[PDB]
Amino acid sequence: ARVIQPGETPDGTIGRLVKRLGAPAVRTATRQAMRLMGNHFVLGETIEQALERGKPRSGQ
Amino acid sequence: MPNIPPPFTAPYAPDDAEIAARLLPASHLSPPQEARIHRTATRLIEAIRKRRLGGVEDM
Repeated sequence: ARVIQPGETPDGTIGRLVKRLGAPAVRTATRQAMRLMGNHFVLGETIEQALERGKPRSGQ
Repeated sequence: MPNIPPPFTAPYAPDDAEIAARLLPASHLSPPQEARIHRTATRLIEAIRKRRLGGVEDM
């Protein structure tokens, strides 16, 4: 948990995005990225985690 | 109590440049005035770009 001081120059890939689209649109875009990553990729810190996450219901 | 103004009759299509010669200098604002405007306006546009259903332009 950091503490973000106001008036920070928007830099970086995200800061440049924020300057261009505005912070609210970046949040919205990030939320969309979250549904894409969650729905279309089967990922984990290790292969075991990915595989467990990608499993079907049962006897299926 | 003042006089009822005469029927309106301003020149229909005066020269743009002469108008601009008046409006351009008068439009000047101090740095702090512009700073408030910039901030308010950025906040308005951020809200606009939040994205609600939409409007005709969106369609």
